[PDB]
Amino acid sequence: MSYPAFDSKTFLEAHIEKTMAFYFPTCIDPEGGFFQFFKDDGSVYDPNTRHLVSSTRFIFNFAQAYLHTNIAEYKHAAVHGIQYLRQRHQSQSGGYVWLLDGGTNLDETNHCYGLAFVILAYSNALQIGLSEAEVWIEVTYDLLETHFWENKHGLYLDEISSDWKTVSPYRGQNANMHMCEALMSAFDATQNPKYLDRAKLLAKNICQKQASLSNSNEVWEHYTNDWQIDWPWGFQPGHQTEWAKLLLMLDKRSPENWYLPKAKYLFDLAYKKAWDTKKGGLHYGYAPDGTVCDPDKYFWVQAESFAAAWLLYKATKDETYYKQYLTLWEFSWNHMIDHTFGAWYRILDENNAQYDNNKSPAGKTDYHTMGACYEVLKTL
Repeated sequence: MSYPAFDSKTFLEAHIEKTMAFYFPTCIDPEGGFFQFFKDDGSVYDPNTRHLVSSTRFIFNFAQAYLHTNIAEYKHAAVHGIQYLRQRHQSQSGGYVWLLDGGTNLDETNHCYGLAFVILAYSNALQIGLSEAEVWIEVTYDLLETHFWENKHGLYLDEISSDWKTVSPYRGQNANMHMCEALMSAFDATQNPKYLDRAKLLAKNICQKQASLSNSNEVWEHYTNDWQIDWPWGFQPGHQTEWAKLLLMLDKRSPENWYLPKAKYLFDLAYKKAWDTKKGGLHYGYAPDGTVCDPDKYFWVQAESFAAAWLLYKATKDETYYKQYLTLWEFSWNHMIDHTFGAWYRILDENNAQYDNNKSPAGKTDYHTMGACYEVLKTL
């Protein structure tokens, strides 16, 4: 054995701990919230600009770490995060500031994607004991119901302007994926079956209905306001495998006989199309053609895929998925993970070369990789 035991509790916990150590305590802004732009070495390289997605995802980080390690200062960092979320990001209209610099808002557009992560963050707040979050979740859900929920399609639209008056013609799978995920987190935290029912409806609508609109029956990213397919461009493997994971997670909460075959199908297809057989890892995107059309290697794709693989292996006992889990971890250990400073590199080229030394710009808190580890951990 020349690799770590990627399927061991010890390894997964060790890796999470080293990733946590890259961000803590550097990301803490004594002024409020978190710094969101980190160099490979840990340096903050932009202390002012903040994005709702990192503001919420860091809440996920510290909350999950507290739930697993029971280290008190992690609960403190999560609460610090919640405070920043509610006092700085949560504006007037109930909507959340998308992007901001100091006391100035840069972008006040309402993104459904953002709202999903706001719900995710409130779930985590609740599970670490902020009793009030149950209400916050409940509030945010209705903001979405009122403004984003599109009952005749069973999906959420993507964005509305800050005034709440101009709706974007754009429809996208992404907001619905993360929305589904968030609502599962909400169901676990609250047991309110409303949320689980919405998660399963989103799952059905994206993975069955919207998927059927494609040749390969894979989930396409971009849709018209009809929710017809609008021809980044191409299929995104990471979202196929991410969906596989979500389906299996739903299949353990509220079973459905198409979940496992669909997860199985999406993963097999995505992995086979996107795995770089010479240098390793999954490419970022391929055409409906199946031609790889963006060969860069992203962290979240590797991570969501090894979570999906692990779940698939537990579900089927097919040793294929175990082996693929090991391949994804091997590639990751050898190329994505900074063994000096901790946490994952964001992106490599074709040849597994870094593009630069920006470990985590806004958006990346290593929510994806720690989350993937956490869910494999539940199965152990």
